[PDB]
Amino acid sequence: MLDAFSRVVVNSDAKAAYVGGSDLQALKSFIADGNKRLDAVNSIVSNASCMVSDAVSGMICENPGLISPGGNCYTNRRMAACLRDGEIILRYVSYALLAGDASVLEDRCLNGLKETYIALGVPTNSSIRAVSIMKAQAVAFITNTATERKMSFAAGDCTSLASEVASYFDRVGAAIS
Amino acid sequence: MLDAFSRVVVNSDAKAAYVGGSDLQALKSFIADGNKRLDAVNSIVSNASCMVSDAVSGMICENPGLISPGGNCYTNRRMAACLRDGEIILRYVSYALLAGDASVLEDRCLNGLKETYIALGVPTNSSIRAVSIMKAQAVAFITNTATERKMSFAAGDCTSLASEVASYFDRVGAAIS
Amino acid sequence: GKFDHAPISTYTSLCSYDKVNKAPQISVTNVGSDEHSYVSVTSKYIAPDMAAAAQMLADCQKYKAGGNAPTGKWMKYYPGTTVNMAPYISLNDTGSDSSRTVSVTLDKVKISPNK
Ligand SMILES: *C(=C)C1=C(C)[C@@H](Cc2[nH]c(/C=C3N=C(/C=C4\NC(=O)[C@H](C)[C@H]4[C@@H](*)C)C(C)=C\3CCC(=O)O)c(CCC(=O)O)c2C)NC1=O
Ligand SMILES: *C(=C)C1=C(C)[C@@H](Cc2[nH]c(/C=C3N=C(/C=C4\NC(=O)[C@H](C)[C@H]4[C@@H](*)C)C(C)=C\3CCC(=O)O)c(CCC(=O)O)c2C)NC1=O
Ligand SMILES: *[C@@H](C)[C@H]1/C(=C/C2=NC(=C\c3[nH]c(C[C@H]4NC(=O)C(C=C)=C4C)c(C)c3CCC(=O)O)/C(CCC(=O)O)=C2C)NC(=O)[C@@H]1C
Ligand SMILES: *[C@@H](C)[C@H]1/C(=C/C2=NC(=C\c3[nH]c(C[C@H]4NC(=O)C(C=C)=C4C)c(C)c3CCC(=O)O)/C(CCC(=O)O)=C2C)NC(=O)[C@@H]1C
Ligand SMILES: *[C@@H](C)[C@H]1/C(=C/C2=NC(=C\c3[nH]c(C[C@H]4NC(=O)C(C=C)=C4C)c(C)c3CCC(=O)O)/C(CCC(=O)O)=C2C)NC(=O)[C@@H]1C
Ligand SMILES: *[C@H](C)[C@H]1/C(=C/C2=NC(=C\c3[nH]c(C[C@H]4NC(=O)C(C=C)=C4C)c(C)c3CCC(=O)O)/C(CCC(=O)O)=C2C)NC(=O)[C@@H]1C
Repeated sequence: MLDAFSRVVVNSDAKAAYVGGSDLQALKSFIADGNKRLDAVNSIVSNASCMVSDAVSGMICENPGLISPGGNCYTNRRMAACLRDGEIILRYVSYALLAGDASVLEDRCLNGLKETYIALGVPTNSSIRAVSIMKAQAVAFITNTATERKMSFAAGDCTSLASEVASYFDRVGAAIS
Repeated sequence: MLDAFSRVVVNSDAKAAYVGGSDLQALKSFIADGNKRLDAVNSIVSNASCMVSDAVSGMICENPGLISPGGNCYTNRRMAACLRDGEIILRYVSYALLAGDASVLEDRCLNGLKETYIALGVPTNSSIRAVSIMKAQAVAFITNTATERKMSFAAGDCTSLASEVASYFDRVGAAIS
Repeated sequence: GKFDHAPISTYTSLCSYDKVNKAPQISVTNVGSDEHSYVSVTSKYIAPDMAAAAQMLADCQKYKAGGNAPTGKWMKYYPGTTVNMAPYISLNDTGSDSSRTVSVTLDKVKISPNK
């Protein structure tokens, strides 16, 4: 069934699909610690709005030139587009966790991101700062160590997935370096 | 009595349905979590007017080509038709929450809908944007996390119902893709 | 208030003409008395409101004249409509093991003006 999700992602147009309980068990047999993995993905997407805005503002917080006149987050329209880019990256990381394979992140998101930003003039060194913030954000939620929110989960250890998401974030920086 | 509700929604001879004080608690006895579920449908149906117009409007600003000449929501006549479609779809999924089953949603509404839009030329990409906004609106109201309005309820957890509404809206998207 | 509905043949897959556009109409009424509160359900015909739909186009003109997006020869990396598209995922933990569901759907990403 995971191929069907891949067929949804790759089809080059808006498309939807879902998992039923019968087919869900096929996924549960296929995945290693699927109980943890699905809870982990929920922990990101359930707070993705909080994560992205803080990281982009955190980038602005340490680098105030980005909001100075002519800056790439100056005037509303550039500011929204940066938030948009943060979301898309974070979403593509989330599916990479769900599939447990980094291919979709590279082939659909990271490919051409280097060439794209330079032609747009996006400062890539600061883009790394925002992504590296989300990696700090994402690890805390999966380990349920966030300061201002604690989640409800069945007891147990989620260390491996926390390391797994870490590699996916680090792929982003290397592509745009 | 809950059976009577299912009959009218498939257009049987009756004008309307009703449940009395004794019968309402009888219905609540049959449907587990009745009180919260009644609260949940009430929050959606009472805000359906705001939900659809905002969802339609969001769809347009995400792709203004719909209102350009040759666009499917250009003209006054077609724009009314599209607004109607969102109202119909929201009503059906709101009922599915009331019964807690997708059967009427799948059986009375979604079968044959894909072919009809193909015949009518309704662009499937724009529709998925419309449907996905209804989901985001609905989960917010059920969890009382709408940015602009707070409703009064007894405090508690409605996460299960909110994700249950999420399943229904996902079904509409898969059918129309 | 006359409206020119589409040909019957274009929706034969969906439903018969005498039942199309009828959708549930639900009213739920709270009162402190469990002996007096009630629920009501019916199917009604939802007609198109030209007056509201005229208003909708007037409001949406603002977006029509704010450009769309930049473009360049780098567009080859976004071959379909996938420019600014990302996968959306939904997860449903609930009180029944069969009712659990998951979703994944490719879709456009945009930030509402309130954020
Ligand atoms: C300037 C004033 C500046 C920023 C603005 C802001 C950016 C920033 N935030 C962190 C650490 C975290 N922020 C997180 C986000 C949230 N935590 C919550 O509970 C809510 C739901 C959510 C939305 C606000 C998270 C999860 C973290 C990680 C905490 C942890 O790992 O223990 C940082 C430091 C991390 C980094 O930069 O990589 C920064 C810079 N803080 C500022 O000072
Ligand atoms: C175009 C520029 C465009 C839109 C306009 C807008 C559409 C949009 N709205 C949301 C989120 C929500 N909108 C809601 C509607 C209302 N909230 C209320 O209190 C009243 C009753 C009602 C009518 C106005 C609600 C409840 C939500 C969810 C909670 C919230 O307040 O945000 C979205 C987000 C959907 C998504 O991310 O896909 C969108 C797109 N945004 C635009 O860009
Ligand atoms: C915050 C992270 C950055 C910031 C980002 C900006 N990106 C802008 C335009 C833009 N970004 C992309 C890539 C994006 N679309 C995709 O499909 C993919 C991968 C799936 C991603 C991640 C594109 C294609 C574009 C151009 C198309 C468009 O935006 O419609 C942008 C605005 C540029 C402009 O308005 O001219 C910004 C501000 N910029 C920064 O400085 C911080 C670090
Ligand atoms: C780190 C992310 C968390 C952690 C994760 C764990 N979840 C465990 C068990 C578990 N998970 C679910 C939900 C899951 N199963 C599904 O079918 C669905 C699909 C939508 C998902 C979201 C359930 C129902 C359970 C059972 C728990 C129970 O019986 O009470 C789990 C236990 C180990 C295991 O089952 O393999 C863990 C560690 N838990 C944490 O505390 C951290 C923060
Ligand atoms: C998620 C939906 C909400 C939430 C709602 C809750 N309401 C609870 C109790 C409750 N609700 C009603 C009204 C409801 N029952 C009826 O018979 C009628 C009539 C149609 C409806 C509209 C009642 C009467 C009650 C009982 C208490 C009272 O008299 O008001 C409730 C607790 C139920 C439980 O789990 O034991 C919840 C959670 N509350 C929230 O925080 C979210 C946002
Ligand atoms: C709005 C978000 C869309 C949009 C939708 C349009 N649909 C049009 C005609 C139409 N739609 C349906 C399906 C609808 N009727 C029902 O009874 C129920 C199911 C029970 C559904 C959900 C039908 C059957 C028809 C044809 C019947 C009729 O028009 O009387 C329509 C007008 C097409 C025309 O010009 O004739 C529109 C604009 N189009 C979009 O681009 C967005 C995404």
